[PDB]
Amino acid sequence: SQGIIVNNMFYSSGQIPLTPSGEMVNGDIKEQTHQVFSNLKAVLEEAGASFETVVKATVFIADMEQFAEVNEVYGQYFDTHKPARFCVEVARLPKDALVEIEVIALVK
Amino acid sequence: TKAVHTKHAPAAIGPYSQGIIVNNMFYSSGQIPLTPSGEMVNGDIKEQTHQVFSNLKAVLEEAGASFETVVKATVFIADMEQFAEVNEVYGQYFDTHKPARFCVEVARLPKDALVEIEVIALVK
Amino acid sequence: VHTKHAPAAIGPYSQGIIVNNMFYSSGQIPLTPSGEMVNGDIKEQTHQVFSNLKAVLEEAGASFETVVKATVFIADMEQFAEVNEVYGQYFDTHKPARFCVEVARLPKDALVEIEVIALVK
Amino acid sequence: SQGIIVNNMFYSSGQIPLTPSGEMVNGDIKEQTHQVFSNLKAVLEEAGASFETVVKATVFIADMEQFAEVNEVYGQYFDTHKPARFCVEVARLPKDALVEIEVIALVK
Ligand SMILES: [Cl-]
Ligand SMILES: [Cl-]
Ligand SMILES: [Cl-]
Ligand SMILES: [Cl-]
Ligand SMILES: [Cl-]
Ligand SMILES: [Cl-]
Ligand SMILES: [Cl-]
Ligand SMILES: [Cl-]
Ligand SMILES: [Cl-]
Ligand SMILES: [Cl-]
Ligand SMILES: [Mg+2]
Ligand SMILES: [Mg+2]
Ligand SMILES: [Mg+2]
Ligand SMILES: [Zn+2]
Ligand SMILES: [Zn+2]
Ligand SMILES: [Zn+2]
Repeated sequence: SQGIIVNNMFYSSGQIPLTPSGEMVNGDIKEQTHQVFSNLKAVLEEAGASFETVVKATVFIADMEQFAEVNEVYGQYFDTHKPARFCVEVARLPKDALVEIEVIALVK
Repeated sequence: TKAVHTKHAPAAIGPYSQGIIVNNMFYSSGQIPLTPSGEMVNGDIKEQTHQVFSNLKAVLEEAGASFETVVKATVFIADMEQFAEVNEVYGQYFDTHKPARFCVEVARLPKDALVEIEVIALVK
Repeated sequence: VHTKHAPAAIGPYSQGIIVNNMFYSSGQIPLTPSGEMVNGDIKEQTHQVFSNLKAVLEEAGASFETVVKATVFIADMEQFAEVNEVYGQYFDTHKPARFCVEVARLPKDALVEIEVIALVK
Repeated sequence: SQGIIVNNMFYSSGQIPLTPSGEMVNGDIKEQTHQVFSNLKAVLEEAGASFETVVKATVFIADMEQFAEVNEVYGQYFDTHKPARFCVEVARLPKDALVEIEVIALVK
């Protein structure tokens, strides 16, 4: 699975910049972040949630200096409701991933 | 053009408003935009953020830490749309060093306060 | 069953915030109705904290059963076990999905402080 | 490979109940938890840290009812030293994994 639902709340696993072919997406951190968001969109919908019901997002990043660029993409998908809480953490990510995002969302 | 913000003098450090040191790590209390005379600093969210950073610097130094040793910052904010402005000030104190973790939360803050920040830092 | 404590009268700035469907409490401390800190061991303080939590949850249209996260602040991590004995009396059949404990500088005479996140029904 | 070191802090990846041969340990959540701690010990050691310099632990489990049993074991390795921050949270773990722990420790 791609997460767990407990007590009306979906706790996703981390979504990475993976395309449906199994390759890491081509391009810069923005391109990767867009793919992370396509992957989140699908797991959120599957769970009965959406970008508008995310209460917390956690951004795992290879380099904290790249956060401004991730955040530009983040704001396009969370353009109706910015999550009330977010965290950003430097982490060791899978090979060629520059960004990974997990979310906590209310299930309607 | 080079841009500087004039550094604010810090609030007086109270005995329960500083923080605690455990196992070489300093865990600050949340610092709010109070000036040396105990009132909220004048001005917008950026001015309030500058005051918070001044107050942080004071408590970090008292604890034997500094901005360079901050490994986590949590920003408590009245309104998430004001994050961009807070982060503009954040980047002036955490310029050459960015803490490895940071979090932002919408929160209920004391009257007139638009921002509060707490830090975790390594005691050298 | 422990004697219920009388909740403090909590001011507008100490009763937290609702953002969309979620209530985010401020940290509740062992304050009594008379404005003084509980005089008693950490378990009595924790019971006080829980009655203050009960009051702020109910005013927000939430309850202990809708708490999805709790964070306990304590001066000494050695005291966690006793706080947790009390925690389990209020969070008995329902256990919040996330739970943290942190060492912190607390207000004068407070041995424990608790914040919660809860769904507004 | 596993985790990362930033500014004197080691941030481990989540350690699961796998033996050195890659097999999921036999037995209850307590036995699994002991294996997670052997695994944690190895990665802390590699990073130049120890249980004594762990400043935060996060425990992942499938159901929060499992916590008291995990914590009995946690208290054996974190006895005279108790990490200053401790979180527990529900998550989707790997097939057959009942428990997963990640730590943050000071690198002396
Ligand atoms: Cl873009
Ligand atoms: Cl400065
Ligand atoms: Cl850092
Ligand atoms: Cl400025
Ligand atoms: Cl953290
Ligand atoms: Cl829950
Ligand atoms: Cl009791
Ligand atoms: Cl060890
Ligand atoms: Cl510690
Ligand atoms: Cl055992
Ligand atoms: Mg939209
Ligand atoms: Mg908090
Ligand atoms: Mg984590
Ligand atoms: Zn694209
Ligand atoms: Zn100023
Ligand atoms: Zn009592």
